[PDB]
Amino acid sequence: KAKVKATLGEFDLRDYRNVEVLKRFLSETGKILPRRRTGLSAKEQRILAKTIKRARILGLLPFTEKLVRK
Amino acid sequence: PITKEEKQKVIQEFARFPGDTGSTEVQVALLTLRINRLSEHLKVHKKDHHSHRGLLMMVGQRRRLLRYLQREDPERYRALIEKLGIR
Amino acid sequence: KRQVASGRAYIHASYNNTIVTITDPDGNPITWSSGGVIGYKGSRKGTPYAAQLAALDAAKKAMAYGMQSVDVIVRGTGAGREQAIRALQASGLQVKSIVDDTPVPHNGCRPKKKFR
Amino acid sequence: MRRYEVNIVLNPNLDQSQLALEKEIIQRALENYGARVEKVEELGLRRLAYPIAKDPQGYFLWYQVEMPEDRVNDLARELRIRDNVRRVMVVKSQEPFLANA
RNA sequence: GUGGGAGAGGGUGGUGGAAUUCCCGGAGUAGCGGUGAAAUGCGCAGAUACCGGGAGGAACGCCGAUGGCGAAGGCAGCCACCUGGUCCACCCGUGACGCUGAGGCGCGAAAGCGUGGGGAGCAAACCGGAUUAGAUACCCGGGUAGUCCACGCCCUAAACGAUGCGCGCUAGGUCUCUGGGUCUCCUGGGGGCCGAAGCUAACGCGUUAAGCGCGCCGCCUGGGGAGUACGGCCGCAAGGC
Ligand SMILES: [Mg+2]
Ligand SMILES: [Mg+2]
Ligand SMILES: [Mg+2]
Ligand SMILES: [Mg+2]
Ligand SMILES: [Mg+2]
Ligand SMILES: [Mg+2]
Ligand SMILES: [Mg+2]
Ligand SMILES: [Mg+2]
Ligand SMILES: [Mg+2]
Ligand SMILES: [Mg+2]
Ligand SMILES: [Mg+2]
Ligand SMILES: [Mg+2]
Ligand SMILES: [Mg+2]
Ligand SMILES: [Mg+2]
Ligand SMILES: [Mg+2]
Ligand SMILES: [Mg+2]
Ligand SMILES: [Mg+2]
Ligand SMILES: [Mg+2]
Ligand SMILES: [Mg+2]
Ligand SMILES: [Mg+2]
Ligand SMILES: [Mg+2]
Ligand SMILES: [Mg+2]
Ligand SMILES: [Mg+2]
Ligand SMILES: [Mg+2]
Ligand SMILES: [Mg+2]
Ligand SMILES: [Mg+2]
Ligand SMILES: [Mg+2]
Ligand SMILES: [Mg+2]
Ligand SMILES: [Mg+2]
Ligand SMILES: [Mg+2]
Ligand SMILES: [Mg+2]
Ligand SMILES: [Mg+2]
Ligand SMILES: [Mg+2]
Ligand SMILES: [Mg+2]
Ligand SMILES: [Mg+2]
Ligand SMILES: [Mg+2]
Ligand SMILES: [Mg+2]
Ligand SMILES: [Mg+2]
Ligand SMILES: [Mg+2]
Ligand SMILES: [Mg+2]
Ligand SMILES: [Mg+2]
Ligand SMILES: [Mg+2]
Ligand SMILES: [Mg+2]
Repeated sequence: KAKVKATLGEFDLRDYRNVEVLKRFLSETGKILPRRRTGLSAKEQRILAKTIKRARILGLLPFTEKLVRK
Repeated sequence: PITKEEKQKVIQEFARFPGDTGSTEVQVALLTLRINRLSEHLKVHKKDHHSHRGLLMMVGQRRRLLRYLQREDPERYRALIEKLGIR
Repeated sequence: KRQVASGRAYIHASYNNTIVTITDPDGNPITWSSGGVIGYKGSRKGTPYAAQLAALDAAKKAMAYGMQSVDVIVRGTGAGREQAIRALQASGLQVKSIVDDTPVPHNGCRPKKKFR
Repeated sequence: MRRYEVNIVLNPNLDQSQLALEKEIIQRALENYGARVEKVEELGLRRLAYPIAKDPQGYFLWYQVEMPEDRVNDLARELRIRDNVRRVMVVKSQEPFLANA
């Protein structure tokens, strides 16, 4: 039950190109994770949103995936 | 949009003496330049009102300083106008 | 006469009815069942019981076609969405995977008054 | 002029005559619309996240530019016109904000 | 002025995915939908559920907050361009250039009008279905204007913090957005919650006053009659003041 930016390197938050990092901020479902679990800051958060959504358009990250088990 | 040395060339032209960034001349010009660009974009984009509010305020400020200069040294006021094509 | 034996089971639940569909692994369906299919008629169709007897019926038809191992897709919410699951469980088919697919829009359409 | 990153994704399936060719055409569009080139990072095949033009994947390249900020819009429309360019995203350059950094 | 920020502030073009509808195709039957339960409705001219492809409109899930921006109305996909406001630091320039503002002029949610487009979903009016004193109102099925866009009118509202704008002064505490610092913290702007003094009819307000003060504008002077009548002005009208 821990936080993302906690265990993760020291990284570009403006990167739309870099998936290997950004995937880590999304749900199983395509969803961007709430701060409660990204460990971010209000500004940190906003930039993460935009960089995801850009990334999404480029086909690098999913707009949605599907829930497994349940 | 207004940039650094675009703005500088105006401050040069209007500074009442070397290094003056602040005088009634410099403000009224710099401003007037700024208006002119604006009323230019507002000739297209008619439908953009919020900026036009801006420009009302901008012109207001100009005529304020202007009225002031006119009160103090008339010679310099005529001067500012004969430069700028105003009033 | 078919020869299928491995494939998808799409449960689709609503607050009104519940409907199962069994299908070849490229998704062309094979048989299906629902609440009105097995006996029930009214409100009755959106009970969990019906969800069961449905999920069951559809499975024993897949058996008839040769079916065994099956990956489940669930769409919807409702009374006995889990019933069609738990029915498909001990259905005699053995369930490879359970996925939840219920489509949500990314906010596009005006919904009708009972829904806002 | 401002500093941008033009992003181009193409359909992978091309032969080399075809790939070299669409890349060339891109070059002549960039050249023509006023754009200077600075850097090029061409990453090629990445499996996409969701299908784009029925394709599971895409052929990526990236171009850092400095170009008249008037013309970016048209240079975009001309990039896109070619059929086999699947997606094009031009973005202004921001410097590299890094957190937990 | 220089140097830095944050932001659904505004305008124009472009583009992305989910969903709904519809059209084509495959597989596939006997129902589906819907309710408190029903029925109308749709379905053997093959529906529903499932897969693939296409067409088109409209809205932008998660992020999202008890957040941000705007003078107000209001503003949420992403990109680009075109712009407005505003905060901070440096203490550089001008030298009272200030505040308010009757009238004017502009903006002004929704609905409404005009002329053109567009029209997927919803949907006044309307057409139908069971509730069952009874709809003909609440529930269900259709459905037109309209909601969408361009240009032009309309000018209202619980347009609300029911709290006009500026400035100075008067304990703190706590959560928070965004700057600067030598960054157990402090300093500047925003947004909240408790609460000194004080205020208040009470409720409550209390450095985001409803406290202490000054400037300026708007407004008030039982209830019904009545936002009526009459008159003017505005408006294509509806109707507004
Ligand atoms: Mg039912
Ligand atoms: Mg500055
Ligand atoms: Mg904006
Ligand atoms: Mg905008
Ligand atoms: Mg069909
Ligand atoms: Mg029947
Ligand atoms: Mg019939
Ligand atoms: Mg018929
Ligand atoms: Mg389809
Ligand atoms: Mg059509
Ligand atoms: Mg939310
Ligand atoms: Mg409001
Ligand atoms: Mg700006
Ligand atoms: Mg000084
Ligand atoms: Mg001096
Ligand atoms: Mg004023
Ligand atoms: Mg008056
Ligand atoms: Mg006035
Ligand atoms: Mg209006
Ligand atoms: Mg309207
Ligand atoms: Mg009418
Ligand atoms: Mg009209
Ligand atoms: Mg019309
Ligand atoms: Mg109705
Ligand atoms: Mg009746
Ligand atoms: Mg309808
Ligand atoms: Mg209110
Ligand atoms: Mg007010
Ligand atoms: Mg406080
Ligand atoms: Mg701070
Ligand atoms: Mg700091
Ligand atoms: Mg504060
Ligand atoms: Mg209090
Ligand atoms: Mg007291
Ligand atoms: Mg009390
Ligand atoms: Mg005060
Ligand atoms: Mg008071
Ligand atoms: Mg009286
Ligand atoms: Mg009236
Ligand atoms: Mg009279
Ligand atoms: Mg009259
Ligand atoms: Mg008349
Ligand atoms: Mg009326």
